[PDB]
Amino acid sequence: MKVRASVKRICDKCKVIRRHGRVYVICENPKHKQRQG
Amino acid sequence: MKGILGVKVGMTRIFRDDRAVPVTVILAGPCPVVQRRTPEKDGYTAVQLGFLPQNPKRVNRPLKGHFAKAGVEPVRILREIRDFNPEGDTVTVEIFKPGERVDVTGTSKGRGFAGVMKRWNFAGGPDSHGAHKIHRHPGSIGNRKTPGRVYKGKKMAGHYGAERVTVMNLEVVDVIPEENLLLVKGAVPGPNGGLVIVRETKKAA
Amino acid sequence: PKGVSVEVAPGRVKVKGPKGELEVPVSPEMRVVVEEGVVRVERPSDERRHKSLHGLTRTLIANAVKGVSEGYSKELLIKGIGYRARLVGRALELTVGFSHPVVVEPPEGITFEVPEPTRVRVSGIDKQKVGQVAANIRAIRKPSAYHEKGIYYAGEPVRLKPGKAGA
Amino acid sequence: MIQPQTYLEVADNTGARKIMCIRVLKGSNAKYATVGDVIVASVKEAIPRGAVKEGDVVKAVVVRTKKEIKRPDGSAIRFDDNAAVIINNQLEPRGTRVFGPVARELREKGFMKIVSLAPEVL
RNA sequence: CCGAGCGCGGGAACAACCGAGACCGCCAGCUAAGGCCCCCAAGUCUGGGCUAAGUGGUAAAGGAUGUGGCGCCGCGAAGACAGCCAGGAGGUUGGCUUAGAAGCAGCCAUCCUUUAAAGAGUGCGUAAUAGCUCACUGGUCGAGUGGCGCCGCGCCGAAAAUGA
RNA sequence: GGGGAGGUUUGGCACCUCGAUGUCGGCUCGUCGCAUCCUGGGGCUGAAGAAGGUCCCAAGGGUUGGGCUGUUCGCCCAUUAA
RNA sequence: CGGAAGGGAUAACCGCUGAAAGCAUCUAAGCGGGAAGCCCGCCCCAAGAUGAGGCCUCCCACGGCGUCAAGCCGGUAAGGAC
Repeated sequence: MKVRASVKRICDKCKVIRRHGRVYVICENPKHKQRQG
Repeated sequence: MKGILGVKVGMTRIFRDDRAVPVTVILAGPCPVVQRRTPEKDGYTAVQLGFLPQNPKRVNRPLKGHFAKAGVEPVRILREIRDFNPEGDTVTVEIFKPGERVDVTGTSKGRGFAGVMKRWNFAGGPDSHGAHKIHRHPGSIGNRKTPGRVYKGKKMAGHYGAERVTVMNLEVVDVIPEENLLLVKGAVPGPNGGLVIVRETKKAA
Repeated sequence: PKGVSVEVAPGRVKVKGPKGELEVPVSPEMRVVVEEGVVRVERPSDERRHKSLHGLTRTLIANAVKGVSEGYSKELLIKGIGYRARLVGRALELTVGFSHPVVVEPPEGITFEVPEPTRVRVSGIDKQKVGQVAANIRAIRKPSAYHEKGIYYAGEPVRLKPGKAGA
Repeated sequence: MIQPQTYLEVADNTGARKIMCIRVLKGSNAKYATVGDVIVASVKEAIPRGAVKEGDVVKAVVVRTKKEIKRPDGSAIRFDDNAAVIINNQLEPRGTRVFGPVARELREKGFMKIVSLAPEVL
């Protein structure tokens, strides 16, 4: 579900990071990949 | 790296293997080495090559007869090849062995006034239907009020003809030492005695 | 730290040891220097970027030392089938699903080793070149995917249903 | 030299005798056609007693140019018209009886079943 | 206010956004708007914090272990947090429905027990069991730790047609 | 249910233009914007390989003829990397 | 006959060592890779690039006033224009 102005966590694999710019959303299943666009 | 001077002779479709091939012969001719060039004392990578000798009276002046080795002045000048530097000897033909592609810079037939349909390629107009006013013309140019300017670098009507251009990749077929004729593929502009030279091609990798 | 030969230089701490000679470009912003058995590591205050560079400094330099302390364990294994891997000549020659053989030549800071062409090991000294080049091996081939074939340093395969899913 | 109107002929047994090229089934904006291109021609006339009928869109293998195609071996060859056969929507011609010669043009396309039937080669 | 002040100084350039009724001269100093890095006149002034994007060059609903400062609550040198060994139980497979529904699809739903400690069970897992699990708890261990409410600045949310 | 963006469409304003601004669509000549059709790429999969669904980056180039369409929305065949 | 090929940095993105916080983390210090895209490489223009740059060589005082200041004045050189 990449890219959207809001970004959130469902499970405890999901987390937030800063790098080279905007917000980034991760998880173990990378099916939970996002960005703040 | 490599190169040689030349004049265009022929173009025929000789039968190599069993094939009709466009063959331009290039009389590279006696091209003596003269003024050698280096970055420090001059600027860049170059040597000077004199296409063919035929000027005693009608030329005068320093003569690269002073240069170090005489050799007099050619029928038409010696030239500084981009990327080239030999030993001290006359380059002609046998430096190019059978089976190599080379770049080839030509100076070619001028034309003068040239139209668009044979400069670019537009659609002229109706040879009937609409106005017979327009017949052969490019039509529109730029936009209305905005932008409004005919754009800089635009494709318009004027001159097309004698241009200095290097062509890329053509096999060297054969070579003749006794009279000095290099035999290659089929193109070369200029007159059937116009001006053209070989460089070393920039092939694969 | 017995067989160490210490030295502290500007933004880069020079160290020598039994395996190789190296340094880690840290930072001349806190002060460290040769002493006792080890070296004193002190930051001049309690900033946050500080402490970042505190654990950083400590590690960094310790990682320089881990190489000289015989830390040449650079591990590789290849779980698959037709995944031959040879120590021919001096370097890597291996097929992992591809038809064209994969060749890899070793830079300075490493030595080579191939026991049985189904698992491979490099023996070198730089935690940077360790993971950069080794993950470059995991880049020589992408792992698992649905079942299990490819290169894993020592990683693991997770299954994603093959007998259906895509319909 | 064929285009989406170039009336062309056949030399087969099957049915049709005349069609009209639609496309060239290649580089779609090429349209020009010599001995080798592929016209999806629309059928125009056939024999009132048999299979394959007037006005069905068909794919088609091309032969016989009227401006000689430039041969590799030095030469140049052409026939007395502009014509050939159909290809069907599962490859090959729906034909079986050639009338007159062909060229090795077709041979260079690698379709032999046509060429074995070919009486004279050029 | 302009019109009647597109007279003057600012606003880069813009009658009415601000300053000021011009009678004329002045190589006289004051001074309003705004200004001192410059063209352009004026402090690379003096000083203590804040910001890390070029925010300032100009956007939001909403979203965030970006940073400083205030403040609330407990675990904790009886030893916390965090990483480790260890149980992580039994009636219970709770009831029920249901092809079966075992903490776990679900709805109704609160008992206690061997205790240091286990929740009618947190997510995962099976066809439903089995199973990884975590809460619980003891240690190992060594000095802090995790959550909430608050005030500033930055971050994203942010894609157009000539060249900026 | 919220809010925003962009100014291709149809409307609102009537403010330059009624002391002549001459029009759809078609030909002609282009140039641009990327919220991107195709080719590049990458992560995701309710992605076996073959193919597809989604978002993001990415213009350097490319994008057919035709019959009834006069024609605003055509339709279809034949293609095509589109 | 050719686009490419190759390099350099980089995006979306894939990773290393790495703490702040004894766990994590591609990022906070640094490193790897990464597009037909950016620049070069590749072909054209090109010294009014008022920067007129660089190079081979040719010729050569006063030959006559301006007593200083800058020039002027004709036959010439090397050459050139018709």
